[PDB]
Amino acid sequence: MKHLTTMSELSTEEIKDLLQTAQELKSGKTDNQLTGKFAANLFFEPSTRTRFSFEVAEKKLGMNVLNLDGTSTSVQKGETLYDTIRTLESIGVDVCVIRHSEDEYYEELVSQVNIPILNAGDGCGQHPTQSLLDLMTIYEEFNTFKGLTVSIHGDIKHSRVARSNAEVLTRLGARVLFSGPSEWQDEENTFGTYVSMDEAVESSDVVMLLRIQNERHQSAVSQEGYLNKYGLTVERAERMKRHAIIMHPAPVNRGVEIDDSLVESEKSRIFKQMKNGVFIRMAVIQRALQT
Amino acid sequence: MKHLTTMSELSTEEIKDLLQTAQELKSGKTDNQLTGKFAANLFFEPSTRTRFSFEVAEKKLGMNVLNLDGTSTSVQKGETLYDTIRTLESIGVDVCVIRHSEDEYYEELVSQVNIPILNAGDGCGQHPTQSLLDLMTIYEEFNTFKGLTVSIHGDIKHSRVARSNAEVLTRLGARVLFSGPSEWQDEENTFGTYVSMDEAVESSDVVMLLRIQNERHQSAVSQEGYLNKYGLTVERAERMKRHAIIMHPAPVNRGVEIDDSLVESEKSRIFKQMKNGVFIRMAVIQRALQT
Amino acid sequence: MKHLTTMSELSTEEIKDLLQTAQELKSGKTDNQLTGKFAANLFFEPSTRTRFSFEVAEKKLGMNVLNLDGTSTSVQKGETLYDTIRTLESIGVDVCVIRHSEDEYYEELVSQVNIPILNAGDGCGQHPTQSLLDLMTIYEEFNTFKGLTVSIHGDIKHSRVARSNAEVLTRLGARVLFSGPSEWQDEENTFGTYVSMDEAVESSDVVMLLRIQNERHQSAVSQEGYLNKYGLTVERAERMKRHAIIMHPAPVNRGVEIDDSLVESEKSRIFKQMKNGVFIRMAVIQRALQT
Repeated sequence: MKHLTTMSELSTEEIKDLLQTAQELKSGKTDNQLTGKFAANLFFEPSTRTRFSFEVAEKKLGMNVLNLDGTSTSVQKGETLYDTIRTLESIGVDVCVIRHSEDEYYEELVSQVNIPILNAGDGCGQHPTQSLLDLMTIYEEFNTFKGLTVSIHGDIKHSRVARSNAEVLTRLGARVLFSGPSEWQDEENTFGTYVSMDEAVESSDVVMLLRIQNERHQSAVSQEGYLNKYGLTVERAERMKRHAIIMHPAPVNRGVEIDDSLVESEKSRIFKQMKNGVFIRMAVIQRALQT
Repeated sequence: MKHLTTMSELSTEEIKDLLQTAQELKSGKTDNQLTGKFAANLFFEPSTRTRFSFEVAEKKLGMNVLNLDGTSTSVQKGETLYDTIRTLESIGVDVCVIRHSEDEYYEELVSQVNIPILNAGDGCGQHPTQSLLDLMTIYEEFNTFKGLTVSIHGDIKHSRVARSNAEVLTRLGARVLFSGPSEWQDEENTFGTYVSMDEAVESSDVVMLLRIQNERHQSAVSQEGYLNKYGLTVERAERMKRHAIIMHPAPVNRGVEIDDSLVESEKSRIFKQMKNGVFIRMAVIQRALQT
Repeated sequence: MKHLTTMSELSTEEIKDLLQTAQELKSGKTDNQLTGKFAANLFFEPSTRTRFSFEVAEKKLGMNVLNLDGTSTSVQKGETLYDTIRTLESIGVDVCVIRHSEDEYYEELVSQVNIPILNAGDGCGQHPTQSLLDLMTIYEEFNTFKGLTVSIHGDIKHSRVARSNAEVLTRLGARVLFSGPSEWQDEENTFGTYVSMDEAVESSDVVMLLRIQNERHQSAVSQEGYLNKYGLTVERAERMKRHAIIMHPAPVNRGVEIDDSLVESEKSRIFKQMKNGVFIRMAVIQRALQT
């Protein structure tokens, strides 16, 4: 069954097929194979990009959509996630998109249900459709992953994005760098080399920024000086390679991880990422429901 | 007009016709007679099965759907329910599905409004689509209601399900039994015979469990020892008749009214009920909008 | 791309064109020009009827619909409104309908974004589609605005819709009267003559009632004696001219601004206004997306 839980479960060939399908859908390719099928979006945590790009994708595929907010009344408390899924199966749901607070809620659940589950974030674990759309954006820019340097910046240890991305990029032939407060690094990582932002900006083909959370940083790391100290300043961006790009999964904390003036600057692909996410999610749903 | 408020307002022939229509829909029958019509789902109290079951039903009928989720301060400006419905009529709504907190909210309403109202639960009063889907499940199993013994267990006094069900089952020719804490029984119910669970499991063709609320009373009756004391234990289930079934309107409080292992055991029809609910609700909507 | 922010930004010719388009759509004129396009309803603040009316309009135009409300979106993060809209643009939204608490949220936003924004209500209280549907209702009745006497009743000082209506009615050639507690009157107002309700009912072609808020009432006027003292009583309504009409934006506080028996009386157009709202909103959306 074609669940999508983690990037680790996709081969580099599967990944490349998904990017190619997404690119074709972006170019206007459409079919009616999924018309009238039902998708349920179960979001137990807040989301703007992922939730609504999934909805657009479902509707562009001609699907009927059920939306469940799990932190609300439309999901019984204590009443198991397994039962919720089985309930949805019973009423005719063909695929479920889930964002849940628990790391790896998927493992056990996925083996016991009978419709494909698409992980919309089990942070701080995995965010596979976010990795796919980042890869798609990088692939559109350079037409290969081999020999690229991609640097990822911020709280690496707690990032589902940074985690989905570093290992898969290296599997695809890229060199990965990390930067940020040393205390937010996992200095047991095999997939990236820790450097300073000032070094990373000059050697990277892709400068990937993470959101510096206001609501979670239980640290000795001030947001007020973050940009100057660690973030992508205008001066640092000016030292980027000619053909390099800036990426950020959003929402962007303007003036913290990045200078406000750079979010929509020439080298930025931040909003292009969001465009691509819809087509990636269409491809992933098609993979889930194909026979 | 073809409202659906209470099982009492349906003749036994109307009930059998609805079940048959639903069975035909379940089998794959379909038409486009309601395509593009508008349904409004007004759930002023929480719901998972009923609400999403109706939404699937509506969408399978080709209808556009307006959802009003929660007593959220959408229409909370003191507007009468009558004005809310007349408002929906004015904007083009063809049918309203309503779950409300007030018992018999529908009585005054149904003679006053101009579009059909489908009751999705009115306090602890009635829940007619639940009864209908229950009946459909029972009929599929036995191909008759005559001479069946159906036992219903839990807080009979405060149950909209037990109320819809007990009376209609006797009208259809079945015998009804009740079990549960004596404090939760109708002092004077004329439709059922109070017995112990241990007796009921051996004499029933249908064992119907209700949800035991940890909401409200774990004080009137403790939940920790409920299963052993009153509930469908594995030992009790092993004493059920060979052809008997276990039913439950859900959500299930696993380990309280029923042993966790029984929810999807061989005699359980709990998830089949949920399958059937969609087709019952399609049939009810078609009856509402017929001609 | 045509935004809708305030009535004062529309020319009288633009207003007349919108009313004319809406009248044509009300008559059944339809086309497929917007089928499949995406509308996003961002109701950061609650509303019963405006959101539902927009959603019916969108769906009657064949559009796909995304519903947001700030709660379960990454909006509740630090994400700016601009970023939210740009995000929606990127995932393929063609038009946004926004009800938002910030004073003139639109003014900054509309110079910045690349898709049309339709103001469904801002911090200041500007509500152009309400004004448009009121005008449409009036125009259907009399086929002109020129020389009409329109009276508006209640807390004029704190109703920005009353004040925008007065201003636009005056631009359209009508004469505007106000009545209500003298302390709720706007002395500065140059678009209205203050009179008693007892006078206004006899000289008005249109009697426009405002909801009297049990709410607010910092300095309270009593609600219990309000109808007799200031409101549209049966005896007052019976002195209206034969062709005159009663209007109210809803929800109606029955027994306060108006006698309960008058809401659906012969001269009342209250529910007709709500019918008209759908077609006005279809027309405004077609204006927004016309090529």
